[PDB]
Amino acid sequence: AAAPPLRDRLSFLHRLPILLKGTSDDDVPCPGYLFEEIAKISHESPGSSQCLLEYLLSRLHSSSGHGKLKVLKILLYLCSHGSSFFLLILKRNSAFIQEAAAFAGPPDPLHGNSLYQKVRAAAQDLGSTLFS
Repeated sequence: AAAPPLRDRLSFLHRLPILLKGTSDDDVPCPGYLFEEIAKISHESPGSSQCLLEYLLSRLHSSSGHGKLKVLKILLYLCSHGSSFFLLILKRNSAFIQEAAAFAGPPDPLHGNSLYQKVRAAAQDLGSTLFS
């Protein structure tokens, strides 16, 4: 049984309020205290780590730049504070990090290309830590 144990699916459902607050697709920064909260989720079990990766990679791929930026900051924090297992599985999905480092699109009317720039630099920062 290689999928996350049902018990880990259920415990992760109980952690979704933490994650939803920390990755909302808006310009209000993620509160500092949620980073350690997230790291603790990854240390609960391998199954927890797998559920967490599914959530974060889904948001990274699907969100606007605002949510992508929050996910990338969370992932960089997890490089220093998350479980070794979580890092192993994130490494396996390095294609998503390369994709984020290539995020581009049409300029915003107010902010131009600054959000794209931020997102790409955060993904480069994650890559330099995770891939080195």
